Amino acid sequence: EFEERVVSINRVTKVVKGGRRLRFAALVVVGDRNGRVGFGTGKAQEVPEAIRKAIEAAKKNLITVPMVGTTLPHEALGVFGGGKILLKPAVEGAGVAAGGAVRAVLELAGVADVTSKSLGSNTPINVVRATVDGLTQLKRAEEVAALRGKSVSDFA
Amino acid sequence: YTGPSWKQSRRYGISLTGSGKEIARRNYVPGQHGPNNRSKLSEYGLQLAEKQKLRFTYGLSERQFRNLYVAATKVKEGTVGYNFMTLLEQRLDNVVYRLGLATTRRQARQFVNHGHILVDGKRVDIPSFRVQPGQVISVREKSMKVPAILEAVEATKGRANFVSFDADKLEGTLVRLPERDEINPEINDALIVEFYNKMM
Amino acid sequence: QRKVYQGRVVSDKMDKTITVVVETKRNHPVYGKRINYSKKYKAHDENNSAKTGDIVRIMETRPLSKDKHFRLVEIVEEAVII
Amino acid sequence: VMTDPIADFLTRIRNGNMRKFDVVEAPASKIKRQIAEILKAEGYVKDVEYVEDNKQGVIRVFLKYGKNGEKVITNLKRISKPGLRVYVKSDDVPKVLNGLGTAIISTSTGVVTDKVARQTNVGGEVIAYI
Amino acid sequence: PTINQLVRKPRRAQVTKSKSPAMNVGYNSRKKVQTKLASPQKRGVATRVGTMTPKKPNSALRKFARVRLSNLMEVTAYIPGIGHNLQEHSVVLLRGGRVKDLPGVRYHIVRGALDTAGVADRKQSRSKYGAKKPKA
Amino acid sequence: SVKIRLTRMGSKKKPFYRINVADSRAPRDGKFIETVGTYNPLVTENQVTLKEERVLEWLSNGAQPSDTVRNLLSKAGVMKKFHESK
RNA sequence: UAUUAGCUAGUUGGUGAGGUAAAGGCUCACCAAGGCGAUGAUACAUAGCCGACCUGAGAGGGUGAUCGGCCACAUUGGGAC
RNA sequence: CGGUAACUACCCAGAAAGGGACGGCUAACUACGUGCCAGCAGCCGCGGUAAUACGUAGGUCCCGAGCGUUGUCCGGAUUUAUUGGGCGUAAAGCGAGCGCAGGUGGUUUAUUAAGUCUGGUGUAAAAGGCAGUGGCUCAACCAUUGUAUGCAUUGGAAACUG
Repeated sequence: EFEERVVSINRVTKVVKGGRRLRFAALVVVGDRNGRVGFGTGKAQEVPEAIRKAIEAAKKNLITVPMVGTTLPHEALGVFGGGKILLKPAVEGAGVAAGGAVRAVLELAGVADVTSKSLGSNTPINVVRATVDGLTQLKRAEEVAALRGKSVSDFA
Repeated sequence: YTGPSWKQSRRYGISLTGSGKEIARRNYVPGQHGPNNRSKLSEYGLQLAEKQKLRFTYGLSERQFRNLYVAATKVKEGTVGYNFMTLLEQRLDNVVYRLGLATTRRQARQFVNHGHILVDGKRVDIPSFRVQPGQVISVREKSMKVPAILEAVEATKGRANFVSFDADKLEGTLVRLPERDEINPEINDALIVEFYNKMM
Repeated sequence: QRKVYQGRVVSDKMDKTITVVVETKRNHPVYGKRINYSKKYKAHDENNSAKTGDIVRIMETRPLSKDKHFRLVEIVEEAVII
Repeated sequence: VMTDPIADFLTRIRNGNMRKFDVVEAPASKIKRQIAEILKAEGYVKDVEYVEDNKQGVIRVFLKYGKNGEKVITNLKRISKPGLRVYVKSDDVPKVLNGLGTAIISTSTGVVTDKVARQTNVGGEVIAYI
Repeated sequence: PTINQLVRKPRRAQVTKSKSPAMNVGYNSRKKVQTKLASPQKRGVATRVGTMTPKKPNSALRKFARVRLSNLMEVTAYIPGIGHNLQEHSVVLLRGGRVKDLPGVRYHIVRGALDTAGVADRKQSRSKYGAKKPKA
Repeated sequence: SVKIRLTRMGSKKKPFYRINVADSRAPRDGKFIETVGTYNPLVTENQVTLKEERVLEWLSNGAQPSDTVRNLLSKAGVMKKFHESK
């Protein structure tokens, strides 16, 4: 059980010998608005079958961004082919300033505001991967106090 | 101007405190699609839904709304939404409406707009007069004996926060200002500000 | 009398006039680096003491005549031909 | 070529930490001694040593890791390229990574740090962030 | 991208084409290559509504007016709507409009003009093609 | 050569002058030198910005005030200061 | 616009004189031949310019309307008190 | 501008709201002649029998004394990518060499402060922004008041480059 968002039902095909098999696919994003976001994919024939597979894949690859008070650690980037999403912390709490396929992301991660356009492509299957990468580039202030080796008073 | 509320009353089921009345049965849009089924919305649909409930519930126009709403988008103090929804009470018909005297804000806008209530030496022809706190609202006795006012507005009732309620003279004084701590419909700067103010 | 410039002459042949190269590095707003640029200033010779390598300095004064805007009076830098 | 031992050296640090290995190399200057000096003081390497008699003396430097040879330095770069000696002001020297990054600038006094470069009104050449 | 290369380089562009080659309309003094102060119309003239063959597989037949153009350009632009009242030597307004299904066009014609009548209560705006709000 | 005048600056029925030292050649709405003070006679009322210094500079140089400007200087005592220099 | 290459004859220096509010081929006389330019000179198109102003988060793009400044003009062209 | 805005007696709800849009493309579909017909359209498009495309009524979706349409421009467009590109195949490395300018600079000693940072100096008369004030009410915006600026020139810095 997670807080749910549905990206889109995809359009794919299987080309059988004597015709055209209707293949069906989908892509959702889940999570409980705290920093934890997953995403699912339905490779099936029908819509609730892709909900079944959407939670089969949405149940995993669901990790936590170090949410420093409904904000971002700092400005990060996500590159995975044409998903090129640079995310910017700015003034927060005054308008969920995001693209369509990432406004659900800081919904399900709980950021107050972001400043996130995208470059490359608006292809959603690279948007979600660049979004995972945009969370992945983040070191945090407890590590710059800790992993860097000195409790630096920029955060202290 | 002065349009009905099949949208507020029917496409939300809630005519909120620009009127306040929960409407009766048959909450669809009737005529056609009254006995018929529902619909759905999106993030556009609730940008849409929130701007029309907060805007069209009250009695505001969109010219005055978005112009004075960029003028509510002035400062950059972090969350500006306090400066947005704080300027929901600063219209005078809302002030009397939170004195509880008028049934709707449209009633105080009517019979305050007529030049009945003379708020400090001016024949009042704007009930969206921008209200400053700690000031009195002078009310004319002719207005106090208007039989529509004697029927509803002088027909007294309860009273909200943030003012002083002169039940004897039907007056008020803005003590503090209401806010997100005070008033709470589903007000979202993403929905209204990211529907209007350079959609973002 | 007032101002100053500096650089090698192109033509050390003329009479009561001689030019100057300019080094001035001034900005390109896109690129950011201040780029060399060579303005030319043909003006005074005292005795036509013209040499390859030296540098005369200007005077913000009356212009001499046509095209001779300063009075290149003082040869502050003096080099030797090779 | 030899014309940028600064970003050659920082790029080499990215070889050392991105290849997750012990020691990087640098010929003998004073500026690189201030590089490993300031950034060792900010906790990023673990040695300050060079070849004892050479004007190209190899500043061989053990690094300051995380917990399993883990990286501390990620976005290592020279700011001012050799084609551009970056000449910024002193009064609004900008933040780096919203404070989560280093800054090192040859000001008129010396080559000083981020906020010491900010509020002392000293300004010079921007060198390197993380 | 060297030092001199990135200084030689401008922010240049080459795709620059407004969709209205226009001598609109106009100020007929002597020479009339006066350009460009374009209208969304023409206070000019055209001659005759002709019939245009649409694309594949668009089995239809659409009405283009033989557009007079003093600047050596198309004798065509599209007449919208069912029917038309105009004829030769009629001043013809000039919509800036394009239809992919209509070949060889650049412009359309403003129907719903000073020379146009129609039938109102249209489910799109009630008033184009020569109509009004119905005075009963 | 040198004058001191007003400046018409206002509404259809709410004008607002602004005193500017000027010349005989000076456009009273266009080209100027530098304005000294902003004026409004009968609202609300006798409203003026005064500094009483650059009028002494341009009377050391010698200027020409206007009607209510000169009478404003008689309402400023600097003409009695010309009795003082006298 | 270099599918805008070689360009320049008072041209560029010097002396004298006339002028001017004044140095000044500013002119003109005389005597000298330079000089510019392939890191754009000339020739052609096009342009009143600036503060400013619309849009873009800004970077900027774009405009010069109306306002203010400068410049230029007064059917056309040219003189001169 | 003049019995000028304002004000009393306020008359009757009586004199005083319409425009665009509905296949999506972004929210607003069924009666509905049709029958690839006539037409609609920025893109995908449509219409060949019940078309939320069209003509068509009702319901709706957004606005207002303005709606919508094209004519121009900016953005998105990072679609010349300094900020903020790519070059193996998708557009691309000259057909390869020189050694002209021009570009870039192994280390170090010291000077220099040229550039680089600091202080004084110029800065739009203005008008304009960031604020405030009053006001045609409060509106909008005007009037005001400051603030905010390579507009400049001049002392210091040897840490970098020259």
